[PDB]
Amino acid sequence: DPKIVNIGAVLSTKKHEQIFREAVNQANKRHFTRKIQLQATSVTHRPNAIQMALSVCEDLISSQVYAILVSHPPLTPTPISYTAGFYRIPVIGLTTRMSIYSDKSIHLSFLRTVPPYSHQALVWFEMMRLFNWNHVILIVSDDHEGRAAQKKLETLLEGPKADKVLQFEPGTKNLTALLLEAKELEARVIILSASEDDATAVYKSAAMLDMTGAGYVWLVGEREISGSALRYAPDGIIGLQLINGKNESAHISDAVAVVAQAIHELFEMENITDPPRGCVGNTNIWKTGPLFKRVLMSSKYPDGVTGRIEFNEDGDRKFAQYSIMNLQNRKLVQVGIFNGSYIIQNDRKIIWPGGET
Amino acid sequence: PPSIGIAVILVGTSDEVAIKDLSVVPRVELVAMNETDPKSIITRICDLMSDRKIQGVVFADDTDQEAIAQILDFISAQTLTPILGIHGGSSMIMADKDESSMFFQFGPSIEQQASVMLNIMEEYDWYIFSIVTTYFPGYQDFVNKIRSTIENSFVGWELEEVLLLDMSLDDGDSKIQNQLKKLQSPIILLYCTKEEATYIFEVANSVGLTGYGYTWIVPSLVAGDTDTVPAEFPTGLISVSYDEWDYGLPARVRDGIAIITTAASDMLSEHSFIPEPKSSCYNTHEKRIYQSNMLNRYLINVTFEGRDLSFSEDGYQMHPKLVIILLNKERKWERVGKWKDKSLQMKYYVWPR
Ligand SMILES: *[C@@H]1O[C@H](CO)[C@@H](O[C@@H]2O[C@H](CO)[C@@H](O[C@@H]3O[C@H](CO[C@H]4O[C@H](CO)[C@@H](O)[C@H](O)[C@@H]4O)[C@@H](O)[C@H](O[C@H]4O[C@H](CO)[C@@H](O)[C@H](O)[C@@H]4O)[C@@H]3O)[C@H](O)[C@H]2NC(C)=O)[C@H](O)[C@H]1NC(C)=O
Ligand SMILES: C[C@@H]([C@H](O)c1ccc(O)cc1)N1CCC(Cc2ccccc2)CC1
Ligand SMILES: *[C@@H]1O[C@H](CO)[C@@H](O)[C@H](O)[C@H]1NC(C)=O
Ligand SMILES: *[C@@H]1O[C@H](CO)[C@@H](O)[C@H](O)[C@H]1NC(C)=O
Ligand SMILES: *[C@@H]1O[C@H](CO)[C@@H](O)[C@H](O)[C@H]1NC(C)=O
Ligand code: NA
Repeated sequence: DPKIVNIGAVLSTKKHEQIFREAVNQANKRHFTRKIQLQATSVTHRPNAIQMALSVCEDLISSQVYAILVSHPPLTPTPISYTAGFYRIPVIGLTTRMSIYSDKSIHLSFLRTVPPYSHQALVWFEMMRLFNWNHVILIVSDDHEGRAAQKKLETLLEGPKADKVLQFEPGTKNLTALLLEAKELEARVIILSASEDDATAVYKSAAMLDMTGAGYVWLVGEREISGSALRYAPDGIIGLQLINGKNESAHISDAVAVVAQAIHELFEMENITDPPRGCVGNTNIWKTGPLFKRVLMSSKYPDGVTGRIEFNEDGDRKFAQYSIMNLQNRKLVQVGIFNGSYIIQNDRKIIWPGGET
Repeated sequence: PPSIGIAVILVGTSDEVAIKDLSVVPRVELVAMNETDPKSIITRICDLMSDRKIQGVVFADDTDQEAIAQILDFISAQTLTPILGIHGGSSMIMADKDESSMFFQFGPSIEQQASVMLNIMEEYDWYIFSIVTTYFPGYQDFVNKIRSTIENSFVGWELEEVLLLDMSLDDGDSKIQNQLKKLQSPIILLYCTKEEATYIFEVANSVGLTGYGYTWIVPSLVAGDTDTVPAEFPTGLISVSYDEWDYGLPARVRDGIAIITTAASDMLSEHSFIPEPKSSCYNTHEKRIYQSNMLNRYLINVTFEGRDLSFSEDGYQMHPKLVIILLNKERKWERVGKWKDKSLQMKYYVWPR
């Protein structure tokens, strides 16, 4: 008889719950499970945060889960991160790209198989070296996300340089005063970090100040080429799309494989204690929680469905892959891929705002 | 006059009889609670909210569990219910409370405590020091207040080292020990939780940084309950405690009831309404375009019996009376100073061994 080790999950639907149950079954099939054997425990998202936090306790911590997988529903991973964090039970974010989850003070035992939006700076930087854009203008929203992209790009630049950084208040509709400042500058490569609705305001203002045409380059992320941001986006823009970023099925598959490997590596060590059985009356942390975090943080899974899985110093996915998207005749056209470390251009030619610079 | 339901939640042993001593009037209900885990706190407050029309919560506990503050802030923000952390882990400073929070604490800010610490140092001419923090929220606020104070001063301050220790991982690689070994300063300011400090001190002792010639200054949350002294705490440890002595629990509960009532009276007097207390935690998602933080403008500015009970926008007490405490040779916390209206008054001119 082996020792049954539970793995938790907060997933979108019953289909995804079934995918998780199958991934744990496959983990039991491929691993040596005479000593320890995994068991899938899962739920879907609750209507509100208080209800979600209570479900984590009643449905998952009651089953002594060693880790909890979390996707975005069809309402964020925060009440799960907080509840599991109380006990130092690791949480694996499957689809959240908000940089806030990279903050160790707030998200104490949190890792993710998807990178934060701020990590798109890694692609922009490689794009800058490739096309020899040594002088750029960075336009960011004055929110956490905008500042996260700015700090990440600055870290890489400190070769190519950011001539100026311009911040705007999220929700501002008239950005003509901000863009007039950028127009005065010698640099004609503009990098944007804004949400879907804030990018729309930038594009509209930019077009009116005739900055969306020949001579200019617009280098943007995923959020700024989604929903409404695309309706008013200038032709010629270069944006990014995280390959499999929204595939919950692929991320369950990869997160389960990583966790399965880490559990087995953990049980190669001594004095491994079980997590608490439920929340009621338990106010101490899981003594093995921090060791389990360290084992996960340093796990490498090279043959993942979403690529090479490794985590950084904040437990954010490393070696993520992106589609380099280009808006040609109001259509998003894939012009290349960022394979995890390198830019690969395909045979589809880039069309810059107007023609070719 | 109209009646507002106020729940007073008492965790642990307390004298309910001693505790039991405007446009609106309070209908107070003393509630006993045995457990302080997330489920227990969420469940207790949510059950009370459905049984009575609860306008606000007065929370007091006997623990050293700073997580209680965080659990309470979350409840306060999700339900849009004023909650006051008046004692215990509930009053342990919560940095960066939710935007939607109506959570307020009886205690000093990280920035005020950091200020008091430097006032102690200036008294005994302790200008050469180092800082140690974990990732516990407020660490950035602590280091920043110290730095800005020191930057804008014609005093010979010398910050030698700033260490950031990652308590979310195991110490099998002895990273903390290797980090702590870098300390050379005669004075160390430590910002972390009480459970974190027990570990840090155990390690700092192994490296020999806890003896004579090494003075550790710590905030209120590290000392916590002065009757619970972890064995690993070094003798001669200095802390900035909030006056559990003179500002006793029955006074705090009374003051907490006054803040919720005065605020309610003030909002009713100015807008001819007060927010209808939510009968559910389970409906918060659908019923939130009908809920506001509006009562906060009032809760933050309550004066009662000529005592300015006002709070900061960040949810901490504006003018607390702080006590400077020293862990003596008999392993008991001894009173060695007082912090008034921005004035420090110490017991000793010559700091003793
Ligand atoms: C993302 O894209 C990058 C760029 O292509 C890929 O990185 C390369 O991957 C290949 C394949 O593993 C590596 O190729 C191997 O290179 C060895 C020599 O490398 C040196 O020289 C190159 C060129 O200057 C440098 O880039 C590199 O830094 C080294 O200094 C060869 O000896 C290898 O040949 C041997 O092995 C192959 C199989 O791997 C056999 O077929 C051969 O017969 C032979 O025995 C081989 O060619 C290459 O080094 C990597 N380049 C870089 C820059 O790291 C990533 O793999 C790709 N990532 C993903 C996720 O797909
Ligand atoms: C992550 C830590 C805390 O921020 C911290 C502690 C020590 C550090 O070194 C760094 C950070 N918290 C997260 C919230 C937990 C309480 C909780 C539970 C359920 C719902 C809401 C809130 C209590 C633990
Ligand atoms: C999502 O991922 C799974 C791999 O686990 C794959 O079978 C499926 O086809 C992918 N779907 C899309 C839309 O790429
Ligand atoms: C709490 O513990 C005491 C122990 O004497 C008990 O009387 C009380 O009923 C317990 N609380 C609850 C909610 O049952
Ligand atoms: C606080 O309270 C008094 C009550 O008389 C009020 O008049 C005053 O304007 C308030 N202060 C601020 C700054 O809101
Ligand atoms: Na993390």
